[PDB]
Amino acid sequence: HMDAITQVPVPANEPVHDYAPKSPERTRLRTELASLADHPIDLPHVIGGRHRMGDGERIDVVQPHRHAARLGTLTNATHADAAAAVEAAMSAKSDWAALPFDERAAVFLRAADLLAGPWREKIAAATMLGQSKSVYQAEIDAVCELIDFWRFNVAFARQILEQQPISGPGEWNRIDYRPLDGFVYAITPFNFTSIAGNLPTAPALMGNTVIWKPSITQTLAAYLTMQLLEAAGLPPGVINLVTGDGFAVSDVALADPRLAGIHFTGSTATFGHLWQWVGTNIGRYHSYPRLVGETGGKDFVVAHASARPDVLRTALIRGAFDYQGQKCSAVSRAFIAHSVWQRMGDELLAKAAELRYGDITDLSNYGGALIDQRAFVKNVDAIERAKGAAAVTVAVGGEYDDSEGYFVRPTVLLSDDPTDESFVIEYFGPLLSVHVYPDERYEQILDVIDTGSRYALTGAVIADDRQAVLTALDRLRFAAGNFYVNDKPTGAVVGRQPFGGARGSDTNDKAGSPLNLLRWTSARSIKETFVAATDHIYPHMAV
Amino acid sequence: HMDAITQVPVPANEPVHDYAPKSPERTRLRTELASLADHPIDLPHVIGGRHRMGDGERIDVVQPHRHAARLGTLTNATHADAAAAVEAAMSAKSDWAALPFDERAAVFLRAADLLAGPWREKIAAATMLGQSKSVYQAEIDAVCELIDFWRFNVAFARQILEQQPISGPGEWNRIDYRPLDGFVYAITPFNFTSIAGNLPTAPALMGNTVIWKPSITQTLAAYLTMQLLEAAGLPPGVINLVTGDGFAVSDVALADPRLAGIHFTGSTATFGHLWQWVGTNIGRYHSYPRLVGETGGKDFVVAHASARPDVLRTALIRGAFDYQGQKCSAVSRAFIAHSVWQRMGDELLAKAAELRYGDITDLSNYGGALIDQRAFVKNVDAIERAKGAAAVTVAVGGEYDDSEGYFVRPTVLLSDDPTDESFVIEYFGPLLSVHVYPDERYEQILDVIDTGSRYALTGAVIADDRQAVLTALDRLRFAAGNFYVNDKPTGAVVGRQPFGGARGSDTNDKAGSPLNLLRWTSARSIKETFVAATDHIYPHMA
Ligand code: B12
Ligand code: B12
Repeated sequence: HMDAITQVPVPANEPVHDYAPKSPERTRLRTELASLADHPIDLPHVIGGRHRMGDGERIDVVQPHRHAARLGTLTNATHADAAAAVEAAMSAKSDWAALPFDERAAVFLRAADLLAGPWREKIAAATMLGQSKSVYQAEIDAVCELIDFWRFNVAFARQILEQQPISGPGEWNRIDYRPLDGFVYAITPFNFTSIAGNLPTAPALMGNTVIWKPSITQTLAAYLTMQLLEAAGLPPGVINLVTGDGFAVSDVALADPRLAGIHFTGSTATFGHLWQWVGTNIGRYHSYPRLVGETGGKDFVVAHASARPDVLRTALIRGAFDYQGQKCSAVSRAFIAHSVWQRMGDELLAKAAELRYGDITDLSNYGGALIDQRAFVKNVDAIERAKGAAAVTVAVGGEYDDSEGYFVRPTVLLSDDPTDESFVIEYFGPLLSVHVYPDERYEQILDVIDTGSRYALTGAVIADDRQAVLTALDRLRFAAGNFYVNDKPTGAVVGRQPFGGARGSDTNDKAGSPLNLLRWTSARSIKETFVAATDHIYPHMAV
Repeated sequence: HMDAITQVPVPANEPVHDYAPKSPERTRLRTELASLADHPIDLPHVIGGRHRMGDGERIDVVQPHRHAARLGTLTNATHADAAAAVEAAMSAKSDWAALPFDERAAVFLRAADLLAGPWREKIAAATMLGQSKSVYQAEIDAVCELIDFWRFNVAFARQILEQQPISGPGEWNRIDYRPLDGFVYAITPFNFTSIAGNLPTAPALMGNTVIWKPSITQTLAAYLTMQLLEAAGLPPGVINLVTGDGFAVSDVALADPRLAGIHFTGSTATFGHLWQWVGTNIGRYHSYPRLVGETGGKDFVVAHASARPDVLRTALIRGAFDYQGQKCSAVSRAFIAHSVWQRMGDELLAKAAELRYGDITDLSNYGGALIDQRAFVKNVDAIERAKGAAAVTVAVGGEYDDSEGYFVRPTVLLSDDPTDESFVIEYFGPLLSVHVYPDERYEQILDVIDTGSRYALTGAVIADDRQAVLTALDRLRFAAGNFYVNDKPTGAVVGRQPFGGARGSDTNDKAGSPLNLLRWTSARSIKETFVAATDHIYPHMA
C-alpha cells in the first residue's frame, strides 16, 4: 500500500543541443548515423511485447535523400496482425489500469530521461535518416519535443487529478478520473517523431491501452521509439505497433465494438469521414468513440513598412524552408511592404539560391529531401503550374531531381496579385510565394489575408511599430490559430504556445495542454452523505 | 479604457428556501401562482429583441396537472422565423463580442441576483405550473440551480482566462480565448428550467450569439427567463428565442454555413444522427460545428445487509418519485438484501401508497402530474406490460387517470429476477422496480448490476459497512457516472458533483465545470520575440 499525496517532478523544456563542430554530441551522432545506415534491419510489428514480421507485403524504408539506401523493411499489417494487436491491448488493459498513476507515470518520466541521455543521438539519427531531417530538425522534434511531451504530460495529468469539488456540510464529494473502456487507435504522420511517440503514449499514461500505426517513412524512428519505451518498463501489450499503410488496421479497428477512440492527424475531410463513420455506426460501439486530432495547414507572414528587414528575411527562409517545408504547416505566403522589399528582396533570393539541400549525414547542409516520391510529384506539379501561370514568376529555384533523392530546391514565386490560398495547400515543400504591396495599403492587405485565409495554422506580423502590431493582432485575430510578432510562425514549444488550429477548427484538445489528457479519461463524481434523511416529506407539505 | 487585472465575485451555492407554512416566500409564491394561472399570455418568439408571434401553428401551453387550464399560446416557428433568429444572432455578434469580458459577465451576475430576489417566486411559479413541479422541485431547479450556473460559470470563465503559458528567455507568450465564428444553436428539454436557461447563456458569456429553441411544455418559464435576461441588460439579438417543435429551426440552423455549434440534450442515437449529418456535410460549414451535450438515463440503488433501512426507504422514495420520476434520470431499479427488505418493505409500499400527487398549487402534495399526453401513454403502456409479464407483480400503485391531469400514481414493481434495464428506459415516470436478493449474494448482485447496466447516469450504495461501500465503488466503477454512498442518487448541485454520464459516454464537457465554457472558445497562442535571429544559418552547419 501507500499513504501519501505525492507530487510529480516539475518539468522544464529540454535544452536543444547545437551539434557544433568539435562538440561531443556531434561525434556521438556520427557513430549513430553510421550504425543505423550500415546495418538495416527488419522493422517488425510489436504485439503483446512480441516482435514479429507478419505475412503482408514487404516494404522498404529508405533514406529519402538517398533512396537507393535501405534502412529497413517492414511487413504491411494484415487483418490478422491487426486483430492480434487489438486482442493484446485488451489483454494488457486490466493490469495497466490497476497500476497506480505514479507507476504508470514513471514509465514515461524514465523514457524521457533515457531519451535525454543514452538514447538521444540514436533517436535523432534515426529521425534524420528516415525522415530526411537535418540534425537541428531532428533535435527539436525527436529529442526535445518528445521529451517535453512526456514530462509535461505527466505534470498535466497530475494537475488534472487534483481538480476536485467542494464538499458541503454533511457530505464528501470527490472526483475519480477513470480511464476509458476499450482500446485507442493512434495513427501518426511522417512529419514528427515527437507526434508519433506522443499520440500513442498520452492515452497510455491515463491508463489506457493502444494500437499504433505509424507512417511508413517514419517507421525506423517509430520502432526505435517502441524499444525505448520497453527499456523504460512499458508493459507488454500496453502499446502495440502495427506497420504499413494502415488499411487493414482501420478495417479491423473500426469494426471492433471496443474502439474507445482515435488519436490522429488529418485534414478536415478526414475528420468528417470519421465523424460520418462513427455517427452512422454508433450502435455498434460499447462506448462513444472519441476522435481527437489536429490538421495541417499553410501559413503566412505579413511585413509592415516598419519591419526589420533581416528578421523578416530570416523568418521567411526558416519558416518556408526549414525541413523542406514539411512541418505540419509551413510558410507559403508572404505579404511584404514595397519599401521593405526594396531593402531585402535581393538578399532573400540570393540566400534561397545558395541554401543547400542534400544528404543530411553531411551536417553542412541546411536540409534534406522530400519524404517520398508522391510528395515529390506533388511539388513538381505545383512548380510546373507556376511556370505556366499568368500571375506568377519563378524568381529563384524551381529545379528538381529524383534520381538520387527526392530533391526540390527552395523556390520563390513572385505573384503580381495576392497569392490565392488554394494553390499553396496542394503540396508540402520548399515553395514560398511573395506578394509585394504598397506600404500605404497595409490595412487592405490585412483584410485580403483575412478574407482569403481558411488554411493557416499560424501567422506572423513583422513590425516594430506598435500600432501596426496591434492592428494585425486585431484584424487577423481569427485568420490563424497561433500568431507571432517579429519571428517566424512555426511549431510550438511544449508548454509555451499551446492550442491554435486553422480558422474554425475545433482542435483545442490536441496534444500540448491538459485538455488532451482529459479526453483519455472519464470523470465521475462520488458523493458520500454522512447522515441522510430518514423521512421523505418536505417542509412545504406541512399543513 | 481600463487599466486593471480584475477579479469576479466569488460564487457560493444559493440557499434553498423551504416555503414552510406562514413563511414570507410562501405568501409571495401564492401571489405569483395566481397571477400566472389567471392571466394566460401569448408566448412569442424573441428575435433581435422583438417579441413577435409568427405565422405558424398555434399551440397551447397548459398545466399538466390541470390540462383544461391554459397558461399561454405559442406559435410553431416557421423557416422564416428561424432564418430571422439566425440573422439577428449574426447582427448582434460584433457589438457583443467586443464587450469586455467583465461587462458580459455582469449581465449574468445581475440576472443571478434578480432571480435570487425580485424574480424568484415568479420564475419558480412558472416552472411549477408549466412543468408540474412541486415548490421544492421548482426551487432547486428554476431558482437555485439556474442562479448557480450563472454565478459559477462567471467564475469558471474568469479562471480559464488566466490559464496562460510560460514565457522563455527573450519572448512573451500569451493566450487569447476567442469566441467562436458564427452562431450557437441551443435546444433545451422540459425537465429543468435551469438547463433551459444555461444552455443558451453559457456560450453567450464567452462572446457568442445564440438561437434558442426551448421545449414546448417549458416555454412559459423560458419566455419569463428571456424577460429576466433583458431586464439584466442582455442586448438584443444575443440570444434569440424561437418557440415550437424545432423541426423548421433545425432545418434552417443545420443548413446554415455559419453554424458554430449545438448545445443540447439527447440520447446516443441523437448524438450519432447529428455526428453523421455534420460529418457527411462538413464541406458546407465555415467552422467545424461543435456538438456539446448530455443524455438522460435511469438509475439504480443497491442495499447491502448493513444498510440503514430508513435511509434506504427515503432514498428510494425521493430518488424514484421526486418530480414524478421525470428528472434527467430517476431511480428505476433497487437491489435490496433480503434482511433489509424484511425491515422496510412494508413501510416502502405503504408510504408510496399514501404519497400525494395532485395540483401543485396545493402545496401539501408531494408532486404533480406527468408532463404531457405522450409521456402519459408511455407510462400506461409500461404499467400494462408489467401487469401482463410473469416476472413482475404490481406491489403498490399502478393506477392512472388522464381525465383532469396526466396523473400516474407512485408504483412499485416486484421482480423475482434482477430487473432488466431495457424495460425501465421506455418511459419517464414514478415506476420503481425492486428486486430482493439474498444477503450473501451481494458481490453476485454487484456483478449482475455491472453486466446489465448501460443506461445509468447515477448509482447508489446504501451500506454502513466500509468494505461493502468500497467493494461497490470498485466493482460498479464503470456502471454509472456519478456514484452515491448512503444517499439518493440524483442531479448534481453545481460545483459539487460535476461530470458523470452513462457507461461509455463522452460528455465531460457538459454544463457544470469549466470544460463546457472552453467549448465556446477557440484559444490561440500569441508569441512575441524581442530580438529574433537575423541570420538563418544553424551552428551545426559551420
Ligand atoms: C477516406 C478514404 C479515401 C479518401 C481520403 C481523404 C478524404 N476523406 O477525403 C480519398 C477519396 C482521397 C481516397 C482516395 C483513394 N483511396 Co481511399 N479510402 C479512404 C478510407 C475509406 C478511410 C481512410 C481514413 O480516413 N483512415 C483514417 C485516417 C486517419 O488514417 P490515415 O492512415 O491517415 O488514412 C489516410 C490514407 O488512408 C490515405 N488514403 C486513402 N485512400 C488511399 C489509397 C491509397 C492507394 C493510398 C496510398 C493512400 C490512401 O488517406 C487517408 C487520409 O490521409 C479507406 C478505408 C481503409 N480501410 O483505410 C480507403 C482506401 C484506403 N482507399 C482505397 C482506394 C482504392 C482509394 C483510391 C485509389 C480510389 C478512390 N478515390 O477511392 C484513391 C487513392 C488515393 C491516393 N492517395 O492514391 C482503398 C485501397 C485498397 C488498397 N490499395 O489496398 C481503401 C482500402 C478502400 C477500399 N478498400 O477499397 N480514399
Ligand atoms: C432523427 C429524427 C427522428 C428519430 C429521432 C431519434 C433517433 N435519432 O433515433 C426517430 C427515428 C425516432 C424519428 C421518429 C419520427 N419522426 Co423524425 N426526424 C428526426 C430528425 C431527422 C432530426 C431530429 C433531431 O435529432 N433533432 C436534433 C435534436 C437535438 O433536437 P430535438 O428537438 O431534441 O429533437 C427531437 C425531436 O425532433 C424528436 N422527434 C423526431 N421526429 C419526430 C417527429 C414528431 C412528430 C415528434 C412529435 C417528435 C420527433 O426526436 C428528437 C430527439 O429526441 C427530424 C428532422 C428535423 N427537421 O427536425 C425528424 C422529423 C422531425 N421526424 C419526422 C417524422 C415524420 C417522424 C416519424 C413520424 C416517422 C419516422 N419514423 O420517420 C416518427 C415520429 C416519432 C414521434 N415522437 O412521434 C418529421 C416530422 C414532420 C412533421 N410532423 O412536421 C421530420 C421533420 C422529418 C423526417 N421525417 O425526416 N425521427
